[PDB]
Amino acid sequence: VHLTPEEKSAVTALWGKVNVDEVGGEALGRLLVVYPWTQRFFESFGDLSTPDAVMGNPKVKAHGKKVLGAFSDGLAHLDNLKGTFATLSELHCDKLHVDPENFRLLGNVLVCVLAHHFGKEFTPPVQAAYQKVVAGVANALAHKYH
Amino acid sequence: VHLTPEEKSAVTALWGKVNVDEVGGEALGRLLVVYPWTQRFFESFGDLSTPDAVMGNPKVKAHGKKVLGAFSDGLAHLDNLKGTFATLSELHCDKLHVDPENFRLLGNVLVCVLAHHFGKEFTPPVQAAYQKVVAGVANALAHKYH
Amino acid sequence: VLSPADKTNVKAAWGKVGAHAGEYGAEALERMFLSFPTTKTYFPHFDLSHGSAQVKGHGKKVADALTNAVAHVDDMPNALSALSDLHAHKLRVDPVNFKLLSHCLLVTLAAHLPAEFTPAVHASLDKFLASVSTVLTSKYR
Amino acid sequence: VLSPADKTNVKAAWGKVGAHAGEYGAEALERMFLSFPTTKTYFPHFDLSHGSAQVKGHGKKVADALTNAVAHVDDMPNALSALSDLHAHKLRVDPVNFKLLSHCLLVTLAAHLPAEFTPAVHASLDKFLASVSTVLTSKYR
Ligand code: HNI
Ligand code: HNI
Ligand code: HNI
Ligand code: HNI
Repeated sequence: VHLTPEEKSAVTALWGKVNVDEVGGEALGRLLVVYPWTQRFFESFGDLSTPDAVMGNPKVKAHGKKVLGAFSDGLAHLDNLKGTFATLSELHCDKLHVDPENFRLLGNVLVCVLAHHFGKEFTPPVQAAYQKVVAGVANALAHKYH
Repeated sequence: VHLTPEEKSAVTALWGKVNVDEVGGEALGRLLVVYPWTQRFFESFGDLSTPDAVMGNPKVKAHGKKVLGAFSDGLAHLDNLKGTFATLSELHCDKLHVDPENFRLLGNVLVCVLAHHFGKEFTPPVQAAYQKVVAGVANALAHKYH
Repeated sequence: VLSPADKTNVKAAWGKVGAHAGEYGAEALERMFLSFPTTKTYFPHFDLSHGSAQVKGHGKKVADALTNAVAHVDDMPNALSALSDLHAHKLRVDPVNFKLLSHCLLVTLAAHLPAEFTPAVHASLDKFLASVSTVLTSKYR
Repeated sequence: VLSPADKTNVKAAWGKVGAHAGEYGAEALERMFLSFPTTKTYFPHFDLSHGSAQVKGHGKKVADALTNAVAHVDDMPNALSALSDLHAHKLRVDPVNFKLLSHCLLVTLAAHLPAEFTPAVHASLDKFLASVSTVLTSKYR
């Protein structure tokens, strides 16, 4: 599951250029547009009836900031993702009742958003490193389910 | 995975009653019957034309016995499945070129075979312990892929 | 595609199941909750205690839907239309979980059908359950 | 099922890919081999490293098949009939891998189509690639 030192440097380098609040809203929004059954967790967020209604939804945007904020913090602990996300794992299981498959879907959407934003800079090896990361984060968030 | 002492006991107890030869032949055979694209690895085994030919094939039976034999040995390393299957992981990756998804398919077929044989004795908690085992083995065999 | 041979295998197997269907549905759910605990995330509103009457009730609903699917195996998309609507627009269970329940139904049938659970019937049952799952997720997006 | 809007979106986006189809197919394959090394098990006879003539050639074939699918978007099971035969009876790639290539195709399109890869078009492309994948595995058993 682990990245080479070259990959860790690649992840950190690209992430330094990422507006986490913005990419967070974009990623969560695209999750809800591309896989609309994931809207099941966000009835309280209001209008989710169109792609624009989802992407521009202020509550979707706000939650995206929160989610990718936690994701961002975890990038400082690539050697201990399970420990890092243990309490969020427990919370998403016990309180939020979120199927961990959703973490995998979000990871893939985030990779697409990074590709969209960075273009050719999101090279195949940079993608490979980020695939290791999102798989690791999704597995870590899944780890304390019971 | 991490098995509880209670589950480790249940796994070892049921397995003490398993005819590895029959169950191995049955498991590999049903894999080839239920998911027939898996026959792609066994052209040299000869006749795989019909279910009866698959199940009754001597090389299918023999290979099933060998495979389940290694599976059996792995049950002595439940807290270090990745360590014990590391050699076979590299072998299946580099020499045999076997998609690890096949390990998961075989694992589920094996569970069905065990249920078919043991009937009501294959209780829901016993199944849950064996699902941990077959997932752990599949993941261990996949772990050294590159 | 379910072959004519698949359909005969399914009808015969489920015919043997008979009035045990509801029971086997509940057993499959219990096996699923224990073997694949993430599936419990869809039932936080349920009583999941041992022998839960609520789980048993749900097992009967799942089984009755399958019994109807078997009876209309030639035209399952139409027979399961209302249920497919509910799954797509309300329940919204992630598609990966249908494979987990299908597996647990297969294990349940295997444990209760020592004679009927032949390799061929096993294959047909798996195709059938996958086909039902496909219909139930067909309107998701 | 692909909606009228899906088909409009897919035709527009793939049209904008245009002459780059082969290039993008090969890039998607490379992204897949690097991101998901298990997929390399299906190409033991290939040079899989960057600048591979075999991967470039295969990328062209994959892309051309997608172009045909787009041209026959309302009849893909028949337009891709020979190819689905080949996959079911010879190649026999496990179904899980089609999602991996589909994802890498999306990433490739996103990296090359800044203006075109909107959330709605992203959704339509994902549905389209899943539909093609379903056709290619439809004769497996
Ligand atoms: C599709 C569903 C879904 C996904 C994919 C997801 C993915 C993630 C990921 C993946 C990288 C991370 C790091 C993350 C982090 C967080 N989520 Ni998730 N969450 C999801 C559904 C939720 C919901 C629902 C809440 C509560 C929202 C609310 O209404 O307050 C939530 C709340 C949080 C919170 C706030 C905790 C609290 O309220 O105490 C954090 C932090 N999360 N979420
Ligand atoms: C679908 C294909 C497939 C699956 C699911 C599978 C699953 C497994 C599992 C799962 C628990 C185990 C423990 C296992 C163990 C083994 N395999 Ni598998 N293998 C598979 C395809 C092969 C092939 C192919 C060979 C070589 C064939 C031969 O010539 O014997 C093989 C050879 C072996 C050998 C012999 C090694 C040697 O000769 O040095 C062992 C041991 N294995 N295989
Ligand atoms: C893991 C989650 C999950 C899976 C895989 C699944 C798969 C299936 C399958 C697959 C073969 C069938 C035939 C089936 C049938 C049904 N489900 Ni499922 N359901 C699931 C979670 C639910 C939930 C949750 C409900 C709502 C139950 C309630 O009472 O709130 C539900 C409700 C139903 C109902 C009740 C409809 C109604 O009341 O009008 C039927 C019938 N189903 N479900
Ligand atoms: C991970 C493995 C894998 C995947 C996901 C996959 C998915 C796809 C998809 C999905 C959208 C498409 C449109 C597609 C199209 C094609 N593939 Ni794929 N193929 C795959 C592995 C192969 C292999 C292996 C070959 C044989 C290539 C060779 O040259 O030996 C192949 C050959 C082809 C050919 C050449 C046919 C011929 O020679 O007559 C086409 C066209 N394909 N493949």
